[PDB]
Amino acid sequence: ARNKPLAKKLRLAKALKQNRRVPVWVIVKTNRRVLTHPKRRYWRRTKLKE
Amino acid sequence: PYKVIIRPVVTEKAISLIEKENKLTFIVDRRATKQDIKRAVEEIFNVKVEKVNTLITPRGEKKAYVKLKPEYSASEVAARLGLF
Amino acid sequence: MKPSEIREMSIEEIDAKIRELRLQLAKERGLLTMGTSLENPMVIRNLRRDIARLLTIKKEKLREREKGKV
Amino acid sequence: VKLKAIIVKDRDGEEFLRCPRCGMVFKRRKDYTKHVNKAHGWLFGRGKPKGKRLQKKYLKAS
Amino acid sequence: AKPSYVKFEVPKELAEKALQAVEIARDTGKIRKGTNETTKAVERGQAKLVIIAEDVDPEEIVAHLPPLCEEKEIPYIYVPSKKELGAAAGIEVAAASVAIIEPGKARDLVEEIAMKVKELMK
Amino acid sequence: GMYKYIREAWKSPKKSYVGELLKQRMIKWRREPVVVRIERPTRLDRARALGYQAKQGYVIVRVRVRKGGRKRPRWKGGRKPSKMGQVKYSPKKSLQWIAEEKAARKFPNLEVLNSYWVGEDGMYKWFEVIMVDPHHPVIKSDPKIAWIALKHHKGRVFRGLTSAGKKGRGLRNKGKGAEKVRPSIRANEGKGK
RNA sequence: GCGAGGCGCAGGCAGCCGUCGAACCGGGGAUUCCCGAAUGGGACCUCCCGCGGCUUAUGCCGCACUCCGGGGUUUAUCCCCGGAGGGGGAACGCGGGGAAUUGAAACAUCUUAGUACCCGCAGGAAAAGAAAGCAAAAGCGAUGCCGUGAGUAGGGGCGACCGAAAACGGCAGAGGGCAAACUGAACCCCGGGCCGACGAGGUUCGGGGGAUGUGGGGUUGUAGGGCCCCCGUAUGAGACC
RNA sequence: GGGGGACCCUGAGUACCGUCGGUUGGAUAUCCGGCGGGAAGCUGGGAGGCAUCGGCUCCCAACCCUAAAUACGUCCCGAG
Ligand SMILES: [Zn+2]
Repeated sequence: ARNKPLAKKLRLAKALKQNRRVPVWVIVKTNRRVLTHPKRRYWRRTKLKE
Repeated sequence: PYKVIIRPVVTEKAISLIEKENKLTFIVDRRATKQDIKRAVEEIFNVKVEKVNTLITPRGEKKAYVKLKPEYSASEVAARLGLF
Repeated sequence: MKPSEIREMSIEEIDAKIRELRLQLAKERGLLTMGTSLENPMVIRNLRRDIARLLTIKKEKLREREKGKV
Repeated sequence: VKLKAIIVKDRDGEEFLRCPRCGMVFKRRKDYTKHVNKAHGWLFGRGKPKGKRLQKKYLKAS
Repeated sequence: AKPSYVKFEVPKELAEKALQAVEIARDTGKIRKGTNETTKAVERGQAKLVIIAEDVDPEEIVAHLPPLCEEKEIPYIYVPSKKELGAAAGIEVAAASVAIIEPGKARDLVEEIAMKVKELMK
Repeated sequence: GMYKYIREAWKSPKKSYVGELLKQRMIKWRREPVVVRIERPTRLDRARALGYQAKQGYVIVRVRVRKGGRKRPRWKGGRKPSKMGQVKYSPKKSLQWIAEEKAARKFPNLEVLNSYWVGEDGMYKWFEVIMVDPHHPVIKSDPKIAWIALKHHKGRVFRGLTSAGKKGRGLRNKGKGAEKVRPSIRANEGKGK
């Protein structure tokens, strides 16, 4: 964990960026039809695939 | 010129660095090396670079601290870029 | 910018314009990250597509010049 | 019966001339014409078919 | 070292004389170049002398020439260099055998070669 | 011609000089690699009859194989008595076909045209394989052999389209007894062989 | 091409593009990071380290293994030019290796089954294909597919079960080339030139092959073909590029 | 383009025999493979469901290629 290969670090960065909420303006645009996406994650509960 | 520089960093830490240590903070492209960053800064801004430090943020982007020589002011370059 | 006016200028002018557009694009990205008064949110898109047009027409000129010379 | 050449492609993608009467493949037009004139020329009154069985079949058809 | 189809040892002088006879026959007579043509000439009984190469591999090409020549009463001699035999025959490629049908202006040379072959082993 | 004489000589090698020559040649060959290209064919008449020509793009390869059948690997799961045999088994492809496939493996850019027997001792068997280069302009320009240049003639030995392959598939028989051999072994439930 | 809107699923803010014809549609181009057959060398991380020419330098072009056709020499498979194979594809195809539950009311020959599955090899189809065949009052005349022959001939602890072809009626129809007899460099490929139209074709030079045979001819059954002899034909008539 | 010949050519560890294993409805008469033997070759050779002899009939292997009628549907029109 302290020492990380660059590719693994980049993959972790991509997952971190992936994890975020749905924009409120997107919710408004879809008219409360799109609220959540499958890729939400909790670090302690839902672990990364790698 | 060139594709090394993506965008200046306008954060409070960056501004403090410009004010104190004659350092400019940039977000550059990943494959760029320290020589590439130094050359890009020198050519674009017509300034002399004393040192370059680089890191890769947890978001996967490369950030460079470029410390200019005492002969040139980083505040002038920030003003030219609109950093304020 | 328009493809006709881009074709009007020479390769060296195209390279100079590409450099200026790249620098301005970096400046505008920094300004976007800094401020909130985004008067023209489409400036980034326009600059990027102008860069693409300039590079495409430069490549076209290179290829046509090579074909004509050969 | 017409004997116009049919074009085929090899592994490298070059061109061949395929006879539509027997399927033989050539790369040279001279050889294609020579084969078309020498092998199937009996169909136009120039020569006779080869083989007792083939001759019997052709006579029966005629 | 010597292939089995060679039935005797020929001196360098005799081999070079045979090569010269082949050259003169080519220039001012009739020769047959190649194993197939030489075999056909021997079978038809027209060749007055046969020249073979000592470096023919595989030797099945010329393994029948000595028995055939003995049966048909035709002198046959060996020469070391297949490529030089072909060059003397006049072609641009090596020849494994040659036959002389019309001596031309090498009649005495071929007669003496035949006599020497008879003395050696016929 | 010389071709008939070569054929007569190789009729029965033990009854001519070819016997001693083959003994010496086998002594030489036992020390050579299993697959080796050679400059010229040993049996010129056989090579010519099978389709060899003295032009660029043709290759002659000598291949050595071991005599006998095959021993099946030991079975690990339970088996009924009818399926336990290991020793008295023979390959369904002839040793000539196997040698041709070995030559094909050695040379990946060529196609196996034909093969013929060239000698055998009490342990090994030797075959000479004629192979062609489909990408050579000289080969392409020859209408006799140019058909190999077409796409659907790839891996012909592996699919069983050589003379040995046809013999193994039973395509040399017609009429009675050849009901399950056409149009293919698979097409007849793979039970005609 | 269409003709006033456009900025995906996706109904918002702001702004921009379009009548110099956008969006959109069909065709052709440009860009196309990294790994991946992955190939100059390595992978405990899809990231790194290399060697030579060109270039002022930026920055480009070459260097995997197994072979084919050439050249050089150092003879080292060492270097240079040209060209191949590698991996993928839902089902179908071709060639090999090959079980048991299960049925027989148990079970070993058998069945399951040349099946599941494994290895190898192609294409848009593949394989087969032109008789040393099929049939005998007659005869037919390449291959492939369907109907039928037929649960028949036949196999089988003659137990359970397994199991065709010919003929006949249809679809579709197509037949050709080698080895040898004989001739003997009259031949093929790569690059260049010339005449032709830029093509077909003709001719010429250099290189690589070729007498261990390039090219010409020849492909068949009471026979066919080479060679020899005799009669005539070609003036004409095809076919193809 | 036709007639005659008395000369030459027409595929070898191949066809085929014995034995062993697999496979097949192939049953003393299927096909493939291994081992040990193995010809004629045009005055020639092969097949006709046990083997051999004679007659008759039908053919010329041991080299090569071949479209259309067919199999499939990743995919595309159309239909229920
Ligand atoms: Zn044809």
